[PDB]
Amino acid sequence: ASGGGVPTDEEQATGLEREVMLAARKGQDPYNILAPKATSGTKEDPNLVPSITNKRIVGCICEEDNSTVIWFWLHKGEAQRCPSCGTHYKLVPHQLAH
Amino acid sequence: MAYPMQLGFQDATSPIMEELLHFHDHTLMIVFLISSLVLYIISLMLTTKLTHTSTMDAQEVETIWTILPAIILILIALPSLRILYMMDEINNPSLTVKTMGHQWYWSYEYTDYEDLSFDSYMIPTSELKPGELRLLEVDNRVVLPMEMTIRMLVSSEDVLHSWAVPSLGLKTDAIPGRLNQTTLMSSRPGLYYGQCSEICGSNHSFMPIVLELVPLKYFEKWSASML
Amino acid sequence: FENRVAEKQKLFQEDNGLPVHLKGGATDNILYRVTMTLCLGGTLYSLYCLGWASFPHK
Amino acid sequence: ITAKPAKTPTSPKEQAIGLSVTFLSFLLPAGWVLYHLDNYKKS
Amino acid sequence: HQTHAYHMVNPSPWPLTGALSALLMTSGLTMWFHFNSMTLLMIGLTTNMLTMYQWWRDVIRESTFQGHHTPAVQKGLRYGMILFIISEVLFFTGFFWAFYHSSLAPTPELGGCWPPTGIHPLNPLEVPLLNTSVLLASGVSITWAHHSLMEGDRKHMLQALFITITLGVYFTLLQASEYYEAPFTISDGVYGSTFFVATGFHGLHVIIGSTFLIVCFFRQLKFHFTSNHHFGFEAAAWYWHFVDVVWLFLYVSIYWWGS
Amino acid sequence: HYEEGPGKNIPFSVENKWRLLAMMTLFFGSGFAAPFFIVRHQLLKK
Amino acid sequence: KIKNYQTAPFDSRFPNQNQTRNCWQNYLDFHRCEKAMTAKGGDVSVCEWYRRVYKSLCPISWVSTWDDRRAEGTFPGKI
Amino acid sequence: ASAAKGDHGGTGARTWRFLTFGLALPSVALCTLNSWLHSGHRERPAFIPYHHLRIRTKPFSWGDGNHTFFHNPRVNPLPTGYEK
Amino acid sequence: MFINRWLFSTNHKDIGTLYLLFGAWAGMVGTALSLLIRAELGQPGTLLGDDQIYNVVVTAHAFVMIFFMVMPIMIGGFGNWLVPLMIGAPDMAFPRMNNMSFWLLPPSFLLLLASSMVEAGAGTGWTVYPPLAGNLAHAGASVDLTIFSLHLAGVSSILGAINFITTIINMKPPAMSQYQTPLFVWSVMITAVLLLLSLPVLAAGITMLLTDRNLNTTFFDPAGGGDPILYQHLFWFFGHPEVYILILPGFGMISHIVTYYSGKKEPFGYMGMVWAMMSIGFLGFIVWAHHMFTVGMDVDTRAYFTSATMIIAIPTGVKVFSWLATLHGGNIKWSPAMMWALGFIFLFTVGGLTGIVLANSSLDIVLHDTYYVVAHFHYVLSMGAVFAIMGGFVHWFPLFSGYTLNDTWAKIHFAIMFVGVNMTFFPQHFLGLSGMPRRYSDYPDAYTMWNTISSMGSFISLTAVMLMVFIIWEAFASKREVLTVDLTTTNLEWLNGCPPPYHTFEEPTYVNLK
Ligand SMILES: CCCCCCCCCCCCCCCCCC(=O)OCC(COC(=O)CCCCCCCCCCCCCCCCC)OC(=O)CCCCCCCCCCCCCCCCC
Ligand code: HEA
Ligand code: HEA
Ligand SMILES: CCCCC/C=C\C/C=C/C/C=C/C/C=C\CCCC(=O)O[C@H](COC(=O)CCCCCCCCCCCCCCCCC)COP(=O)(O)OCCN
Ligand SMILES: CCCCC/C=C/C/C=C/CCCCCCCC(=O)O[C@H](COC(=O)CCCCCCCCCCCCCCC)COP(=O)(O)OCC[N+](C)(C)C
Ligand SMILES: CCCCCC/C=C\CCCCCCCCCC(=O)O[C@H](COC(=O)CCCCCCCCCCCCCCC)COP(=O)(O)OC[C@@H](O)CO
Ligand SMILES: CCCCCC/C=C\CCCCCCCCCC(=O)O[C@H](COC(=O)CCCCCCCCCCCCCCC)COP(=O)(O)OC[C@@H](O)CO
Ligand SMILES: CCCCCC/C=C\CCCCCCCCCC(=O)O[C@H](COC(=O)CCCCCCCCCCCCCCC)COP(=O)(O)OC[C@@H](O)CO
Ligand SMILES: CCCCCCCCCCO[C@H]1O[C@H](CO)[C@@H](O[C@H]2O[C@H](CO)[C@@H](O)[C@H](O)[C@@H]2O)[C@H](O)[C@H]1O
Ligand SMILES: CCCCCCCCCCO[C@H]1O[C@H](CO)[C@@H](O[C@H]2O[C@H](CO)[C@@H](O)[C@H](O)[C@@H]2O)[C@H](O)[C@H]1O
Ligand SMILES: CCCCCCCCCCO[C@H]1O[C@H](CO)[C@@H](O[C@H]2O[C@H](CO)[C@@H](O)[C@H](O)[C@@H]2O)[C@H](O)[C@H]1O
Ligand SMILES: CCCCCCCCCCO[C@H]1O[C@H](CO)[C@@H](O[C@H]2O[C@H](CO)[C@@H](O)[C@H](O)[C@@H]2O)[C@H](O)[C@H]1O
Ligand SMILES: C[C@H](CCC(=O)O)[C@H]1CC[C@H]2[C@@H]3[C@H](O)C[C@@H]4C[C@H](O)CC[C@]4(C)[C@H]3C[C@H](O)[C@]12C
Ligand SMILES: C[C@H](CCC(=O)O)[C@H]1CC[C@H]2[C@@H]3[C@H](O)C[C@@H]4C[C@H](O)CC[C@]4(C)[C@H]3C[C@H](O)[C@]12C
Ligand code: CUA
Ligand SMILES: [Cu+2]
Ligand SMILES: [Mg+2]
Ligand code: NA
Ligand SMILES: [O-]
Ligand SMILES: [Zn+2]
Repeated sequence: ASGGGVPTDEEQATGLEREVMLAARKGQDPYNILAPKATSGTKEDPNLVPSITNKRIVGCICEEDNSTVIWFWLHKGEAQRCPSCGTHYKLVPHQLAH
Repeated sequence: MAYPMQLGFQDATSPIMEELLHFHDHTLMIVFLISSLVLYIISLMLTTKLTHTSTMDAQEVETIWTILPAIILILIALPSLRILYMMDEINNPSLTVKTMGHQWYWSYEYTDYEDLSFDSYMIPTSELKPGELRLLEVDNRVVLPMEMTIRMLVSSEDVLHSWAVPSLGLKTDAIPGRLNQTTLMSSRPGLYYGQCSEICGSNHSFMPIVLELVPLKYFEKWSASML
Repeated sequence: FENRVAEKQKLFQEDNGLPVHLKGGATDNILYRVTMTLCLGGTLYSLYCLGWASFPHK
Repeated sequence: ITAKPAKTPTSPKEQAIGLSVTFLSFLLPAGWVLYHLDNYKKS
Repeated sequence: HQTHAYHMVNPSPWPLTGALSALLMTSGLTMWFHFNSMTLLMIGLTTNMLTMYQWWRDVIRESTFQGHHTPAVQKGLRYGMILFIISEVLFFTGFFWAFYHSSLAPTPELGGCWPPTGIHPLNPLEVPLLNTSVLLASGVSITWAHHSLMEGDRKHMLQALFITITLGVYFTLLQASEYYEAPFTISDGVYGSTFFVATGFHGLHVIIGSTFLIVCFFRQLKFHFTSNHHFGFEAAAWYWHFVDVVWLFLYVSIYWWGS
Repeated sequence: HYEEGPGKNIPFSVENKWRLLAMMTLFFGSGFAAPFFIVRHQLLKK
Repeated sequence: KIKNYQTAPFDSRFPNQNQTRNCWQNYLDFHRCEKAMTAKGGDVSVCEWYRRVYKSLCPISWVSTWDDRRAEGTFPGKI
Repeated sequence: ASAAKGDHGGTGARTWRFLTFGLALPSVALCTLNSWLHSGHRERPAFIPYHHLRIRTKPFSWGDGNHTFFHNPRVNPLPTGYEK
Repeated sequence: MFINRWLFSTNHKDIGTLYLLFGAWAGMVGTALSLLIRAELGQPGTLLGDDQIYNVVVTAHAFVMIFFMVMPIMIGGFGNWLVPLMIGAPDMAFPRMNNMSFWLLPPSFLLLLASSMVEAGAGTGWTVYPPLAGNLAHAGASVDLTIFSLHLAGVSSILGAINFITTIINMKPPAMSQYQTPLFVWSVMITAVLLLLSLPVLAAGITMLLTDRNLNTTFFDPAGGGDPILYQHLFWFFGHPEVYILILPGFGMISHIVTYYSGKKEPFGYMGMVWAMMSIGFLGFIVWAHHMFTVGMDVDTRAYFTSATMIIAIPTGVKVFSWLATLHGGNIKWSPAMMWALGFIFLFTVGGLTGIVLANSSLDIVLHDTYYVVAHFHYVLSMGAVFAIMGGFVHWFPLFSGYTLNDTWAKIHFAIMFVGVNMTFFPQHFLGLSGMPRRYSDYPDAYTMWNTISSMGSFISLTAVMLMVFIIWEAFASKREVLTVDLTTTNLEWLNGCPPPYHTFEEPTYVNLK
């Protein structure tokens, strides 16, 4: 037998390391470790951008392998289109209190 | 030696050094070109109002930009490597002088036949005879017979020096415990000057070389007059 | 021995706004201030050394 | 690059000072070492 | 509030105390070499150990207690420790080079031959063989420890780690006896020079090595490490294997082919 | 939290431009003065 | 051969600008060839060739120093 | 290789323990048997004042400054010969 | 707070600022040392005294401009400022370690300044070659203090490289591949691998020199079987890689500036510029013996190094021809910083060829240890690496500060500096052809005119350096606040306002996988 005596992450993980381990298991990425998956990016089906504030900077790789990310500020409001390819993006405020 | 306002190389006293001048002349033809094509094309791009800020395609122009310079570079190397192997070559030398570098003078050994050895210091500005070249003149010259293949072995009994005679196309480092071989061929007689080409301390500036080339028969006497 | 990793965790997450290197109480400060004394102390010394070694002697 | 106006505009006269002071801060001490050079050697 | 998974580090005094520790240690050695005094050097050395202690204390505080080492932070720690081992590698390379320059072309001054005239090399089948055996054992022992830890056998991980460190201590004592018995010194030109400086720097790397495992052994005592988050023991293992392969290269290069 | 914005993110003060000129005078000037006073001291020994 | 000796020829064994071993090997080849020729009751004037070479290429001080060490018993090369 | 045993895909911590106690430490015992015999004060070398050994370009920063750090009077001559 | 903000920092920006300040101060000392040099050569005869005191000044000039000016600004200043903002990272992998890399640099300098005030200083050259650098010619603490400067200065660099590489590799947006990071970002990553791999071998070499001076080793002493040349190899094994370190980030900035001020949305041939520097990096490691062509090494070797040294021209060409294509159909905005970049492109290409000359073992026979060499590497360093620095500095000064400079003044600065370095160095081509050696306080009568002229140039370059201290003041004096910046859509650094907040990317950028 082992005896054990080695604690496990489930038991001894605390702080942010825990919050990631617990969030990951429920299928959520609150701390932005995975890359979001893209939509059609039309006005009807825009790219939803979860934020903790009234703006967040989006980067747009307009086509695969493109050397240049298009960056701009995204605001609460109507959807916004990339000034390169006209792909649509929409801000989705929430929070992380309790 | 070097004269006022001089732009380019000392005049070739040995054929190797000649070979360099013409090779150097080749390499500068191309330098003068690439520098003008780059200065020209720069000005071309800046002297139009017409514009094109949308994405541009590489592959096909980046081909010219590599295959040309690779040819331009074989063209330079092909002769550079000829002249480098030409400096080695199975030559047949008739005289073997060893030079030693000291803080801060040069000693000479001609030891083929006899045990002839002597030092070679600089003439202090205060003691030059009117006509004598400041920082260049030595009390005892390196008399060598002209128009013959000579083997010079270089080493130092202290710090690093460099044994250096521009006009003949010679420079070899003095490395303590190391006997470095070069070969010396004057096409002409006369006086042929050089300086220490490694930083050796307080008087690096002030430890020059002067060859005196003369006939074989004016040499053998000079040899015998020094023992 | 027995696991006391959970006590030391609560001590270090406590919102007292002490930076990590003082969050252990009393000792950390005595180790901090003792450390900084010798560094700035031996720095001053080492200048005087440089300073002495610059001039000729005897 | 668009900027505001200056909050504390540095008039010519003020510029002329800063230029005067800055040139002297380099020039003056260098001068005093280079002028007393002869004196340092007689030792 | 942050929504990235990285570490924002509190303002630390220790970079300053370390930097200062260096000015003390280097003006200190200079003060020992030239004015033949160790005042400054002991001041430097002490500040350094106090800086090293406190710094890595806070790293554990930050990881074990505050849980700041998220899967990201911990994957930057690997990239870090590995680029470090590269830098140690290129340093040791510099010494092998010094060796291979001097043995492969001996000078008139030595006899024109390797080994030099007057040098009585150690037999590589004697204590050096026994040194080589101890280390390779301790890569069998630490690899046990890792598997014990991963399987959650606290006990067999302490036994495995204890065997590793005791071998390390046993390598060190063996090595310091072999320095003493050596019929040649660091002064015995370029044989002694290569031999001491290179087998020497390696030796301090084993003491660094055993120090870092002893930390691991006390930290495991206090239950710091899980089945799955034990980077401080990975860093130590890798470093230990590096310290072993370097030895192997020394043994084959300096002891055997240069005997 | 530390001060944000223009003239706040430096370890000197730009609040008054004539103290600032004195500060840049020393900083840059000291550094340029240094080699000269160092060459002096090397000649002033022997 | 030695009647027309000017200086040392090219040695196909030493083709490179570094000739430290040339001076070295021809000095061994004398002092071994000489220990050889006085330990069998022969003529030393066979060993002359290597004496000339080693002197044509070897610096004075280097011979100076190896001589003082053959005498002092501190010459590291086997003879 | 000059080595042959046979894969034991059976458990981790157990196999590397097997290997530790079975192979690794036995090596260190054999290797010790083989040194605790072959290691013994072998005859010390006759002194020759060879100029490429016992370098002193600058005194050491300790002792009388003519003794190395792990200097052993029995086997380690000085520049001027052995110590009594 | 102040002690917590500036002494104790873990802010990638606040640390960049510390370096820009250190490297600015270093430059002041570097300049003085360079003026002294040309005081001594500006007329025949002797001014200070013998080659000794002269070469302590020459040597010091080299270590300060290289180790305390160009690497500290370029890598630690612009690295620590721009790198994290170009990849939307909140700071550096190892921010505590980042600060020790800074504070290790005052010490490092002070051991250098100590060396020049102890005994007769270490006039050895920046190569520090035994046996001159050894304990018989340079007996004393000087050369030991110089070896210790470099130890600390190499620990700063190697720790700082571990930080960048771990930052650029690990801390991008997940969606972002390496192939969508800016050129600067790439330049710094590559420049950190060169540091990481070369500085350890530099350290190893200067360690054997300490133990030859102090512990009676004979690594470089023929008395104990050693070889002075061994040292030349280990040092130059570092020393070629050291110079592609000093230009690579200049490539970076130059790719940035020429792009932003041509109004283009990316530079021409992105992946071309990636292949180029990864090549220049790689071939920069296999060329070190081109510094040793008069040491007396086998002909077959000398011809490899000739040929290998020249291959570097192809990938460097690609970069010259790219920048030039990045201008092609640009909307050229004639800023100071464009002027700095343009000058780079032509005076780098001058210096770059003058070193293809040097590649030929043949010529280097005659050109070795002449001013021709000094001329080559003052066109690539004084008229490249410093042009990148002034270019960048001019373009990004408002991001760090939040204020504008006076653009007229800043072209007046460019104007005078151009005339000064070209008059300083263009004559040094002629001197070394006429065979004037390096590292001489005094010269044969013949060489006077060019040496007069060369030094006049060095007095124009001083007016430049003094003007730039008064131009930095004006801007802070005046406090004109940046309002709006162009081309932000392709230049993420400018997106958080001039200057950006203590904490940037507190909430990371959104980049999605298509
Ligand atoms: C203010 C700074 C000072 C400038 C110096 C000017 C000099 C003025 C003095 C009197 C001047 C008389 C001659 C003018 C030519 C001067 C330089 C030249 O071409 O000299 C040729 C050679 C040396 O060759 C010789 O062997 C000289 C032979 C000359 C024969 C011509 C006929 C006789 C007239 C010349 C008298 C000497 C003849 C006797 C000698 C016979 C053989 C030696 O020099 C070299 O190798 C120099 C290496 C530099 C390479 C850099 C690449 C180019 C950068 C810029 C390119 C684009 C332009 C934009 C340009 C913009 C960027 C700069
Ligand atoms: C930033 C600094 C820097 C840079 C970028 C360079 C770039 C180069 N250097 Fe130089 N160098 C130094 C700094 C630098 N160097 C220093 C400090 C020393 C001396 C150390 C000392 O001794 O004190 C030195 C010394 C030095 C020597 C030794 C000389 C001697 O001691 O006698 C040699 C020999 O090969 C050399 C070669 C090169 C080459 C081939 C390049 C290449 O990288 C240049 C390539 C670029 C171009 C050629 C222009 C762009 C290309 C094109 C436009 C393509 C078309 C070209 C052709 C068809 C040929 N350098
Ligand atoms: C980066 C390296 C660098 C730089 C910039 C310089 C700049 C200059 N150098 Fe130097 N030099 C060397 C590195 C450098 N040099 C090296 C490595 C050697 C060989 C050393 C040896 O032989 O051992 C050498 C040798 C050397 C010699 C030969 C010594 C000899 O053989 O006797 C001479 C002679 O005139 C000389 C002159 C100058 C001059 C006039 C400048 C001027 O062009 C400089 C003008 C002033 C500046 C360019 C100041 C810039 C300051 C800033 C940009 C800071 C501001 C920034 C901020 C506020 C952010 N140099
Ligand atoms: C079992 C191994 C024991 C480990 C060593 C323990 C204590 C002292 C050494 C500390 C570790 C550092 C080693 C590096 C320096 C030199 C190699 C030392 C190897 C050694 O220990 O050398 C001994 C001599 O030591 C001597 O001189 C005295 C040596 C003391 C001088 C200190 C060295 C100072 C220089 C350090 C340079 C710092 C470089 C760091 C670079 C940082 C990264 C770039 C050898 O014994 P010996 O009597 O000559 O001959 C045997 C005769 N029976
Ligand atoms: C060593 C020195 C050697 C120098 C090298 C010289 C190169 C020779 C090239 C010459 C051709 C000039 C091309 C550059 C001008 C821009 C061309 C352009 O604007 O072309 C567009 C490029 O955009 C697209 O497709 C996208 C693809 C872009 C393709 C065009 C750009 C290629 C060239 C750019 C490189 C400039 C470098 C110059 C400075 C070094 C394409 O538009 P269309 O298909 O509708 O055109 C149709 C026009 N017809 C009917 C008259 C043919
Ligand atoms: C021969 C030796 C003598 C020296 C030669 C002169 C040197 C240089 C002086 C350059 C004069 C200014 C240059 C013209 C434009 C740039 C700077 C300027 O004049 O300052 C403007 C102030 O405006 C305004 O007139 C508002 C009022 C303030 C005016 C500012 C300038 C007045 C003083 C200039 C003269 C200085 C004298 C120096 C003598 C040592 C602001 O800049 P803008 O023009 O709005 O645009 C810049 C953009 O970045 C902003 O979006
Ligand atoms: C003259 C003086 C010579 C030197 C004498 C001795 C010096 C040093 C002793 C050896 C070094 C020991 C370092 C121990 C650091 C302990 C902290 C630690 O190990 O920290 C770990 C991170 O690793 C990390 O930063 C990585 C830590 C890596 C440390 C690097 C060690 C090598 C550096 C030594 C310096 C070499 C100098 C060169 C020699 C000439 C923390 O993460 P975990 O452990 O996974 O925690 C997770 C769980 O707790 C909860 O789930
Ligand atoms: C003779 C005298 C000459 C002078 C020599 C002495 C010089 C310096 C001595 C001071 C060094 C001791 C102080 C401890 C430093 C530990 C740094 C460290 O270990 O840093 C870690 C990362 O480095 C990693 O793993 C990867 C990197 C680990 C390297 C460990 C430190 C190296 C120090 C020696 C460098 C020698 C160079 C070797 C090559 C020649 C952690 O990064 P931090 O930002 O700290 O925190 C981030 C938090 O997320 C952690 O929870
Ligand atoms: C608060 C933190 C900062 C603390 C700084 C204050 C320390 C002041 C200490 C005074 O210095 C002493 O240092 C050495 C003590 O060992 C002596 O060296 C001596 O050591 C050798 C013997 O070990 C002798 O041979 C030499 O003569 C040499 O002078 C030295 O005489 C003595 O002045
Ligand atoms: C290369 C870097 C710098 C180059 C350009 C420097 C030009 C120097 C600027 C003036 O600096 C000097 O000016 C005076 C000389 O003109 C010196 O006065 C000296 O001479 C006066 C009279 O000759 C005395 O009365 C003074 O006290 C003093 O001794 C003064 O002390 C010194 O600062
Ligand atoms: C040169 C120095 C001498 C020491 C050498 C150190 C070699 C490095 C080995 C690291 O361990 C890895 O490889 C083992 C061997 O392939 C695996 O063992 C075991 O792991 C499996 C499951 O964990 C078991 O099923 C198997 O029996 C297997 O032996 C183990 O998993 C894996 O971590
Ligand atoms: C990179 C890391 C740097 C590592 C630094 C290592 C420091 C080394 C310690 C120096 O040791 C000293 O110890 C004693 C002073 O405390 C003295 O010993 C004396 O006592 C010995 C007895 O052990 C005798 O052999 C001699 O008489 C000797 O002088 C002597 O001054 C010196 O040996
Ligand atoms: C395949 C690779 C990367 C492009 C991409 O994957 O996006 C590209 C980019 C840079 C290219 C190289 C450079 O453009 C330089 C050379 C250009 C020549 O026309 C072909 C070979 C040449 C050596 C190129 C080979 C290949 O086409 C490279 C290496
Ligand atoms: C203290 C602890 C018992 C309590 C626990 O399991 O935490 C035990 C577990 C394993 C033990 C160690 C291991 O058994 C390995 C060593 C065995 C030696 O015979 C005694 C010391 C030795 C170093 C032990 C010390 C101590 O008794 C340890 C560390
Ligand atoms: Cu002898 Cu320079
Ligand atoms: Cu190079
Ligand atoms: Mg040289
Ligand atoms: Na002069
Ligand atoms: O170079
Ligand atoms: Zn888009």
